[PDB]
Amino acid sequence: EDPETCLQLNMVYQEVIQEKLAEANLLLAQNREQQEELMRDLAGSYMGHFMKPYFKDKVTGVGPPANED
Amino acid sequence: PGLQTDCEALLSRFQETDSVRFEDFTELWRNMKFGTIFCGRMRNLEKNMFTKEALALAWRYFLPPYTFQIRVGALYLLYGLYNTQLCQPKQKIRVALKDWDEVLKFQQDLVNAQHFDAAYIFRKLRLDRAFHFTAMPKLLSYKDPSDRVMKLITSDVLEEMLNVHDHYQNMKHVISVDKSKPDKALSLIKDDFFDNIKNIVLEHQQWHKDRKNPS
Amino acid sequence: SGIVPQLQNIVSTVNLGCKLDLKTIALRARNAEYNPKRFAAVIMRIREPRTTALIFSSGKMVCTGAKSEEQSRLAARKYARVVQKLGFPAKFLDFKIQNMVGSCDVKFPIRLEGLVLTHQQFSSYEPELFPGLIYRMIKPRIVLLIFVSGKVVLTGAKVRAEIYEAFENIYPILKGFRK
Amino acid sequence: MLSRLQELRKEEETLLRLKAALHDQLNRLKVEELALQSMISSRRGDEML
Amino acid sequence: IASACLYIACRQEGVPRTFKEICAVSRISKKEIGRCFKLILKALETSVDLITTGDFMSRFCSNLCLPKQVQMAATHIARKAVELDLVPGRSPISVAAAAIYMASQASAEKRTQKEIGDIAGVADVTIRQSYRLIYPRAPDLFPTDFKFDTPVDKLP
Repeated sequence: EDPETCLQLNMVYQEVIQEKLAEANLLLAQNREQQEELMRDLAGSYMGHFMKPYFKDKVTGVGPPANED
Repeated sequence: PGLQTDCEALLSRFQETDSVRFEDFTELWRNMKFGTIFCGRMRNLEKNMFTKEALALAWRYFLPPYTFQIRVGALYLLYGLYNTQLCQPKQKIRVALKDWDEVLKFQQDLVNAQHFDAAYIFRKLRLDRAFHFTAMPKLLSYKDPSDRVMKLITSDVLEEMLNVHDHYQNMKHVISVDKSKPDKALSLIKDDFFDNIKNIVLEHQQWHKDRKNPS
Repeated sequence: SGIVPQLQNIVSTVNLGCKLDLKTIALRARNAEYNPKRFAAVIMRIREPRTTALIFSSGKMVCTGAKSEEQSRLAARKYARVVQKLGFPAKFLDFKIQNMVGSCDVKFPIRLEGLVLTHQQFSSYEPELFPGLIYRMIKPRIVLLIFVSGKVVLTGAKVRAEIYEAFENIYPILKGFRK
Repeated sequence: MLSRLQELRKEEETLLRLKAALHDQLNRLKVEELALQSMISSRRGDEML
Repeated sequence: IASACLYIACRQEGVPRTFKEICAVSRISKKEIGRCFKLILKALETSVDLITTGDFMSRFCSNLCLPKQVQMAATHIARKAVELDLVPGRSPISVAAAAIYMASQASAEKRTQKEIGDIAGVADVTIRQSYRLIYPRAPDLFPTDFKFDTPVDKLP
């Protein structure tokens, strides 16, 4: 009778499908966050590196000078 | 040392009944004599260590991404294991903060679904103060999962989609100034959306079955 | 495109015009190195232009590491003055820029296999020897190291315009082979 | 731990396929809406005379 | 010059070898072999087709005791990996070694990184580097109809 009804039905359909798309995109974001967690698991890494010289250089490997105490 | 196998077997035998009632779990407990899992000579140290391991495994199975049936079965498993302990200071189930939301919403769904048995079991566990509300599931030093496809697409979603589609076809049929044919400016609608999603889901489940089927 | 290569190194040569005793320069210079058992030149380094000069007994000096022609010339003049203060009759004759090495990034991965397939007569791609494609441009005598990461290094040019025109010539080919 | 990795990546491919289908649906819906705007403008142009 | 000519001929006839497989035979190092290869290609004004990862599959898997099924599986894995750009700019030999390693680990006959490195002349570090890039995409690279005793779903 008048395409205005076509407009109303059409953007309500677009709204529902856009809600579905947003939910799917949130699921994809969660999955990619999980994947990032997994790669950092692959790139993750001990207690021994601290024991006596907790602070130590990564170029010389010597800790801070002894305290006056 | 084989405890995980016993837990998996009990959960499988509970799920194969396709039931949520605690009566089935009690019958399985009595038949399997699972209450005797703690029976056996073992001093207090290793006894409480084994109890801790059992409770941790049961709680892990109680949390996602397991199915609802497996989660409720693990809930009954936690109830039975905690209530039947040989340790005088009964070991407590370690509950993390990040998992509290999931457990609370699971309990809300259980009570909503009229599954009063599991809800009452969880309420009894909470009232008895069987939970150590820790920061993380385990101390830090140094299956039947659930898929996202069912959350995305299921019977009701596709039923609503096809209802919307057929209503759309009807209003297209009535919109055109002439009843003989619709306007040539609106003919781009795809009829393969349902077919496409059906193809995707059937391919996914085909892959799943040929995966869980051994070579 | 709007991107242009940025010069990374400029190799130039000059004739001091008098024979030198490399031992004296090594013993009296501030940052000179002289190892006759390893090389036959005195290696001097300076900070303001950040360049390295190899001085030879024949009086020919080679300055490298400069990032601009003016910087290279200033560094060469500085080295000439340094040698002059050491009691040598050193002058500044026949200053010539011998090589211009620049680098750039087209900012998109490149398919080297297709490029070598369609440019067999110019490119030489040997993953076993070098992970980068070596394109021997013919219009200007320049050599381009092109990598899958998009980085392009142009070398062998005597003038900056040569490098610019070589990059302009190579950019369309890389764009056509945009991975 | 590759079991959950493969499960998650396969779910990822399936849901990218669903997003591709839904994005094609959305693009065709927007094209249809542009056609709607055009033809309603043309039709309404017949009564401001 | 003789070593460079032999390498050129092997590459041309369609059964290319690696520079390390000619150095192990010749009395010179790989550097001179490559230099003479480039010099000969420049002087002769001829060219050689670029090596593909499938050219070193048959010889690498024949030197190893892997069955033909594992050989085909590794060839398909490597071809799909190079098609999917999972190994951008890496030497085909390292990709072949990684594919052979994953195919052997997934198949009944298992091989460690050391043996594959010795056979293909690739350092185990390079094998690991080329294996981690294709590690997450292990299953889709395998042939659809592939039998095994150790699941492809779990691997080191």
